Amino acid sequence: GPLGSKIASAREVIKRDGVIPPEALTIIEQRLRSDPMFRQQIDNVLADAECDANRAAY
Amino acid sequence: PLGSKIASAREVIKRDGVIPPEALTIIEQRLRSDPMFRQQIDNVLADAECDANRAAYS
Repeated sequence: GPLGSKIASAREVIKRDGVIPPEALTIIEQRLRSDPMFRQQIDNVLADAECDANRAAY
Repeated sequence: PLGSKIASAREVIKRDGVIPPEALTIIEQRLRSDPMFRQQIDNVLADAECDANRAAYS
């Protein structure tokens, strides 16, 4: 339906431009609250970044 | 510094399940650099699209 079509187009922005538009962000945030595995996944992505950054000089 | 900014954003995600702008930056860089994470994000959206297109009356 029309809402599914809008989600499909948001998927294309991610696929073609590597940008997460607002509607996609909110879906991803809902997923953080409804999927313990994905919640862990996202924490892992950020943890990878943090651990490297914490021990950096600059 | 980048480390403690990331750490604070991880806590926001854990507590509230919303993604601060500074964490979104990191997430976008990850999906631009990591084919599997890019597809994992698409899978989240694909499920939302599929659900939005559920059988329904009009």
